Amino acid sequence: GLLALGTPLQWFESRTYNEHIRDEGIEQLLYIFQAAGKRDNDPLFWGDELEYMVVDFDDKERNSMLDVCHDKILTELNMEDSSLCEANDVSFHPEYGRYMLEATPASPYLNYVGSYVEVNMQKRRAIAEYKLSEYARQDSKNNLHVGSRSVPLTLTVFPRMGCPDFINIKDPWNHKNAASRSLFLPDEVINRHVRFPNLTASIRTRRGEKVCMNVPMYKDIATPETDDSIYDRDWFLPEDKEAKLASKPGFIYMDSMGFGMGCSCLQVTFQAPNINKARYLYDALVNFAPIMLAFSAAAPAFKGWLADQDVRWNVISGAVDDRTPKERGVAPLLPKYNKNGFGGIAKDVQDKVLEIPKSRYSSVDLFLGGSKFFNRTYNDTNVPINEKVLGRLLENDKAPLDYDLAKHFAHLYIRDPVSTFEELLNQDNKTSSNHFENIQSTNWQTLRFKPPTQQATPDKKDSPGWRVEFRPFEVQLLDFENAAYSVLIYLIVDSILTFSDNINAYIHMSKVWENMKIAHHRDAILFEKFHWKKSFRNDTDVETEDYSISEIFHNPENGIFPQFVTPILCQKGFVTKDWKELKHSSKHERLYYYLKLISDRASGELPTTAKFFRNFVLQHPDYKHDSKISKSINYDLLSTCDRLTHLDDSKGELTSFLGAEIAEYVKKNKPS
Ligand SMILES: N[C@@H](CCC(=O)N[C@@H](CS)C(=O)NCC(=O)O)C(=O)O
Repeated sequence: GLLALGTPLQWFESRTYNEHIRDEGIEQLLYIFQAAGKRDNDPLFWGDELEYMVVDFDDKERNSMLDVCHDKILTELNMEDSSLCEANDVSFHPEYGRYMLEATPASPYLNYVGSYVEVNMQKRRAIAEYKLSEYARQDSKNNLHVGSRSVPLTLTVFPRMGCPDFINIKDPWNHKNAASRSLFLPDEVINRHVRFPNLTASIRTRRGEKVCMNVPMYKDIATPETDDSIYDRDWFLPEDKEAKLASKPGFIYMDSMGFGMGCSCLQVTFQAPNINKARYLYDALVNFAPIMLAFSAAAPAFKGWLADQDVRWNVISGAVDDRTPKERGVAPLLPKYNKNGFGGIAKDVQDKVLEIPKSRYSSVDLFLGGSKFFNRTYNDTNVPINEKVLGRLLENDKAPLDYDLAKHFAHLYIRDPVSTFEELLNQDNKTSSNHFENIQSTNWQTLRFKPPTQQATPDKKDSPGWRVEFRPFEVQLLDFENAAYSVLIYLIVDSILTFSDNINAYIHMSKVWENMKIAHHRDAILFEKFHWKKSFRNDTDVETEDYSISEIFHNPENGIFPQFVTPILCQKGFVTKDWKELKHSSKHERLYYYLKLISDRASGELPTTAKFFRNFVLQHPDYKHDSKISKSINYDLLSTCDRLTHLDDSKGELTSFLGAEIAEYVKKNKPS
């Protein structure tokens, strides 16, 4: 569906409600516990979300741009084409990008659904393409977008974001971009739902400096010493003068929310049998996140530069980092504007400000605990909390919480609201969870623990229960890939839920955070090592050693395959002892190829999308050995991507990306 309409409050106007919003949200959370805390036997309903970028291929000029003009597609698919969607069990939603689409199945899958995930993804893609060709026909007859061809591509990152000629709008700088005030992204990159410009404005104002994300540059033989795309400008104060102080030699400089939230990923949500199992699951997935981040890398470039990392994560992390310099333990870049480092924080609350170590978009901070292997000492990192929120979740007449669970909520609640409508200031806290969602939904982490609504009382069997979202996977080009990774997480989750008495996955959170930095490094999948529990079938044992991705997927003692995937496939009867027996299964041949794709990438036999893009740029005739992605490199790159997305081996590129065996396999067999 669409986000329903409202008037956003600008930050200066909204900040005087921070405490009102937090208070009432907590009350709502208490009502939700009171009402749904006792749900049980909830079934394993689950679903993926994909995010797409509509690219306008201008073949005559050899230029691929983001198409910021067919954005009505999201309204049409939710009005007069909504019946197309439902008949097809798909659903479409807006995302940050004006050029982005988000789409999910219309109903959750129930337990194992084989190839249906891929089938449902393809339908999402076909309905998008269909709508695009309808616009192409209308456009033609009104002489609009001549020589343009729009295609939706599931790219993690647009390699030419905020570079010249990257959006299909003539002369986008002939007016100002008051929302982001970016040097590089005109505000037309932003979806027109008021929420998105608003979040963009509030975070910038609250911070009192532009968001800033410095990404190490790939260091090739002729690479400039600095990011020579930086220029000086005079539209905005303090912002146009920040760049020279915020940038750093040998780093791509990014300065706007759309560089981050203008990226795409694959997200998967699961419903646990009840809250306790949801905690158990969420805790167990914590260290899988850095690992699947590295394993799925798809983002080797930003703002036109080959980067020295392969994932989006830290970029999205900085793109919505509302921490004032005081909050980050640092001097403002421009002290006469950012007054004492408190940016836009109210004068009457500066005394209560905290040094906070991590962006509101960052890895899980705390295990929730509550299961037999948990021990509070595994939460061994710096996690500031809202003491007031802790107190009240601890001591209240609706649903008093255990201290570990109270601490998680208390940590999420150290942030202010960054987007609030005036209509909605006063809600009925027994029926509404909108204020809790304000803060829940703007703490973006590697997982999300999702309480349900106050309507989900245990007798409502069909309501959503307690859920866990697995958020780190970079999105891939092919529906085949994205289905594989969706099923991978599915099997891992099912393994975790079926074997809960036996699987102890606890490790010290600090190792996980370290894992999150390693997962960024260029070619991490191919040689880096990550702290990984040495055994799972083992009460009290929280020892790790350092293992490559290959070992992490394949070690008998503690690998993803022999300890998660294979065991659940045995017990469901898909195989008698090994995941590879599936090559010969009648019912399950496709599951073998998903797993083989996963196994082969985890061991370096086949390349990540990030790798394949890095190679392509490096081996391009026009590449100038300087790390720059030209209009023309970007065009062929995305043309390749387009063919790949479509299983088109006419140039041997699918065979080069997937290898012969999988390439033939997917060309010769549609999902059913
Ligand atoms: N594109 C993001 C995931 C999607 C996301 O976090 N979207 C933001 C956009 S502001 C959001 O909060 N979406 C839900 C909403 O806007 O209500 C990623 O790769 O992590």
